[PDB]
Amino acid sequence: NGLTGTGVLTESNKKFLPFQQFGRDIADTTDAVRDPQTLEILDITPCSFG
Amino acid sequence: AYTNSFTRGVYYPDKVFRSSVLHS
Amino acid sequence: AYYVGYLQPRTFLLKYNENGTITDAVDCALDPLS
Amino acid sequence: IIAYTMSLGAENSVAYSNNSIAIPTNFTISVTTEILPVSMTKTSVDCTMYICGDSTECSNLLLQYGSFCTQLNRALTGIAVEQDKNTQEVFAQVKQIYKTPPIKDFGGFNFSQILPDPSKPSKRSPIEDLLFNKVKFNGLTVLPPLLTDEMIAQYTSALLAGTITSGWTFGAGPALQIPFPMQMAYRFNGIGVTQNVLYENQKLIANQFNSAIGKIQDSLSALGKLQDVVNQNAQALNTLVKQLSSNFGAISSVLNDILSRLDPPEAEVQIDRLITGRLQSLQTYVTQQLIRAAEIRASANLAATKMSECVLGQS
Amino acid sequence: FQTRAGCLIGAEHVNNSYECDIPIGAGICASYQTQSIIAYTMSLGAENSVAYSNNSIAIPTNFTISVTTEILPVSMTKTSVDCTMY
Amino acid sequence: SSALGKLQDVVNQNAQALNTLVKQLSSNFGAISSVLNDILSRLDPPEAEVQIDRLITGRLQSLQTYVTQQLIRAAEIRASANLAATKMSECVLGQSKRVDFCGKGYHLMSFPQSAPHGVVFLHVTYVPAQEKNFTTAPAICHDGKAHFPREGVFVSNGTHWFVTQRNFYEPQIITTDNTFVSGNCDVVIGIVNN
Ligand SMILES: *[C@@H]1O[C@H](CO)[C@@H](O[C@@H]2O[C@H](CO)[C@@H](O)[C@H](O)[C@H]2NC(C)=O)[C@H](O)[C@H]1NC(C)=O
Ligand SMILES: *[C@@H]1O[C@H](CO)[C@@H](O[C@@H]2O[C@H](CO)[C@@H](O)[C@H](O)[C@H]2NC(C)=O)[C@H](O)[C@H]1NC(C)=O
Ligand SMILES: *[C@@H]1O[C@H](CO)[C@@H](O[C@@H]2O[C@H](CO)[C@@H](O)[C@H](O)[C@H]2NC(C)=O)[C@H](O)[C@H]1NC(C)=O
Ligand SMILES: *[C@@H]1O[C@H](CO)[C@@H](O[C@@H]2O[C@H](CO)[C@@H](O)[C@H](O)[C@H]2NC(C)=O)[C@H](O)[C@H]1NC(C)=O
Ligand SMILES: *[C@@H]1O[C@H](CO)[C@@H](O[C@@H]2O[C@H](CO)[C@@H](O)[C@H](O)[C@H]2NC(C)=O)[C@H](O)[C@H]1NC(C)=O
Ligand SMILES: *[C@@H]1O[C@H](CO)[C@@H](O[C@@H]2O[C@H](CO)[C@@H](O)[C@H](O)[C@H]2NC(C)=O)[C@H](O)[C@H]1NC(C)=O
Ligand SMILES: *[C@@H]1O[C@H](CO)[C@@H](O[C@@H]2O[C@H](CO)[C@@H](O)[C@H](O)[C@H]2NC(C)=O)[C@H](O)[C@H]1NC(C)=O
Ligand SMILES: *[C@@H]1O[C@H](CO)[C@@H](O)[C@H](O)[C@H]1NC(C)=O
Ligand SMILES: *[C@@H]1O[C@H](CO)[C@@H](O)[C@H](O)[C@H]1NC(C)=O
Ligand SMILES: *[C@@H]1O[C@H](CO)[C@@H](O)[C@H](O)[C@H]1NC(C)=O
Repeated sequence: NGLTGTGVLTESNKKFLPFQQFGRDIADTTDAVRDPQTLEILDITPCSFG
Repeated sequence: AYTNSFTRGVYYPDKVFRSSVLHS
Repeated sequence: AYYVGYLQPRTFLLKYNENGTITDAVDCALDPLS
Repeated sequence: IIAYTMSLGAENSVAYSNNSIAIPTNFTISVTTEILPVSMTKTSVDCTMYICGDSTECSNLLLQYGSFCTQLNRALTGIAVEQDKNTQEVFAQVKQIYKTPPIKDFGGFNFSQILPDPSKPSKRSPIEDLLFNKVKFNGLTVLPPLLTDEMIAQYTSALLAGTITSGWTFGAGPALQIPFPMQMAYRFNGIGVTQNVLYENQKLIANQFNSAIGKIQDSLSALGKLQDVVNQNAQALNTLVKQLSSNFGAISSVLNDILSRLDPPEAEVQIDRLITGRLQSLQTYVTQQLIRAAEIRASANLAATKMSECVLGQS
Repeated sequence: FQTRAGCLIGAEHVNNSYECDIPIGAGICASYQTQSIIAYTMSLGAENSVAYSNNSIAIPTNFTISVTTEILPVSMTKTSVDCTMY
Repeated sequence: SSALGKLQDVVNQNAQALNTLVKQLSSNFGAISSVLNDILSRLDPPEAEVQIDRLITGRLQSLQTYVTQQLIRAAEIRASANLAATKMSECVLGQSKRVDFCGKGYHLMSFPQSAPHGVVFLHVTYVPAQEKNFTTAPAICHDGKAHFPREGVFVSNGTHWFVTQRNFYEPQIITTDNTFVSGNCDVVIGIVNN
């Protein structure tokens, strides 16, 4: 719903507050989201590179 | 009358989760 | 009984819990320590 | 809160005269620590992926600057190759991997807090365990060191067993065993004390050593030097990433929104400003890493000389 | 072959341990020996066991005169540029 | 005749930088060409004053990068020459006692030789060889007194007791000329009777 990105999506085990959509890291990069339809938190890890 | 707040009126500036991070 | 404050442009330092809630803050224009 | 003029120290007149002397009647055995950095973390930045970053309108524009990115990668690779040579020069100062014998009859001297711990995966000593509990992105990568720190702990324990068993002979050739009390008596001669002063005071001297070694753990359980090093690097790497959200005088700082809201002739102008800013940031970063690595090298050079001259001999 | 430094393709992993030749990382080196290319964990050095005791000494009966070299840079080339002409 | 990589390395680093400096005289940095006779004799001073500035900025950047990296490389050559000057004083005009400063072994003497941009030291050291074990004692008890060697070690070939010097085996009869006395023989641990 607006957040555009790339990466691997994975089942999370963090708990947002029930009005927060996505989570950010220190240095300010999106690293978790909440799925609008099912309302579950998913981590966003980058794509294997090197 | 007038009174003194102490530490009052703090709101979450927006969505986006977050944990232990003295964010400015 | 009710109160009315007003809001100004300030800069704060918010401490976030591990669940993601704000537990403490610092107003950075109060005094030299802050 | 008080403001004062600082004192330089206590004052004392020496009782100098033309026929007076002062001779010591006892001694103490001291042990003191010295801590030195020998390496930094090996990092590598992909110039093209930090600047442009995915986009393709950026890569062709950056191709116009020549070999600016090849120079920066060479500069960072030299630094990373120097960090392994720092460690090889400090620690791999021994031919063989020496072992202590299964007994510990060292004349009453007790080295158990600094010999390796057989009940561990890492096989570190008690004091090396105390010391180790106190200290992906936009093209950024951290390479691992060539030597594990298991290997480093294995070099240090062999240097220790060489000293406790052979004195200084293993640093000049083949290790020649000598009993520890007699080696201690050779060393008392080197500071100008006659060697019966050791043999007639062996128990007291061994107790003083043992208490001084015991005080070091308490004084430990300091390392701000190494910490300083570690930090100075994390904070300089955080600034490089934070510099990617700045427009440098373009409309925005994200290479898509500039690109999907203007047409090429119009967008190339802003993308060149973004490129200029992001290349300046990377040059600042690399120049400071070059200046900071030459300071770590002068410190590892001092450590190598200390390991040669204070551990493999008497100074 | 999986390493703490990444994935290595085209070299076989052996169980011996030699002196380091080409440094891969995290204790792993490579060499062209066994041919082809192989992997393994470097060798710190031989293994010497001092026969230490509370009343034993070793004393040398001979010597060798050895001579080694040490090379050091003292200077580099003096260059000048003319800003305007460049 | 059949190793000078430090010198080679230095002599090289400088050439690789000087070539990168010249190879930058053929980049546009965002201009129509790399030649001023193509931007000049092809435009008006009012417009050519823009395309020329894009070249000026790039070339200034490249020259100043060259000059920074030379300062950083010269500060490293300076420390090497400062170490060479100390080794010439302490290994060539003296005998050093510092361990592993003038070779590996016990320093006897050093000889200098000149090289293209540096110096080679030839270090001559003594290395002990062919060791034997004996048995030792710290002191000898005799007439109720404890004797210590003046400058050696007490050793035993199995049945007899001698004094050697510590780095070369040369046994001598224990006499009152190569030992000294202090105390009685019940406080030292390890005394032998002889
Ligand atoms: C959005 O709509 C979907 C259906 O279109 C809702 O889905 C159901 O989800 C619940 C989970 O609480 C299941 O028990 C139901 O069986 C689901 N229905 C079907 C037909 O699959 C969903 O709950 C809606 N979103 C919210 C936040 O309520
Ligand atoms: C020399 O110094 C040592 C201290 O390092 C003295 O030994 C201590 O003496 C006191 C008083 O007799 C005892 O309570 C301590 O237990 C002793 N310490 C140790 C480690 O044994 C010693 O007496 C001093 N003087 C002489 C002449 O030896
Ligand atoms: C060497 O010193 C250590 C102390 O650091 C000794 O170990 C301690 O010994 C005391 C009693 O003497 C015990 O109460 C402690 O629990 C021991 N600590 C350990 C085992 O971690 C050790 O015994 C000394 N070595 C010898 C040979 O006496
Ligand atoms: C000390 O070592 C030297 C070798 O460095 C011995 O001299 C050698 O002796 C062998 C056998 O007699 C000869 O083949 C060599 O030519 C000799 N070397 C030289 C350089 O002359 C010497 O015998 C040894 N001394 C003792 C006492 O063992
Ligand atoms: C000094 O004596 C020791 C004691 O025997 C010798 O060391 C042993 O040598 C044998 C044969 O090389 C080994 O199997 C043992 O493992 C060694 N260590 C022991 C027994 O603790 C040593 O060779 C002698 N040194 C010299 C120079 O003759
Ligand atoms: C220890 O060295 C002594 C040398 O003083 C040896 O004793 C002498 O050996 C020679 C030749 O065997 C005899 O001619 C002498 O009579 C011996 N005694 C003396 C007082 O000179 C002794 O054999 C050596 N022991 C060992 C185990 O090698
Ligand atoms: C070293 O010599 C002394 C004196 O000759 C020995 O002391 C004698 O030892 C015997 C046996 O223990 C006693 O019966 C005597 O009373 C001792 N005399 C004196 C004056 O102490 C001593 O035992 C010898 N040491 C060894 C290891 O044999
Ligand atoms: C919320 O935070 C508390 C204390 O920080 C923690 O114990 C708890 O597990 C967290 N999660 C909850 C209450 O769901
Ligand atoms: C190396 O040795 C280990 C011993 O645990 C063995 O399991 C393994 O198969 C050996 N590797 C090869 C290639 O033989
Ligand atoms: C040396 O150790 C032995 C044990 O084998 C013991 O009998 C002897 O008293 C000890 N001697 C010295 C001087 O430590």
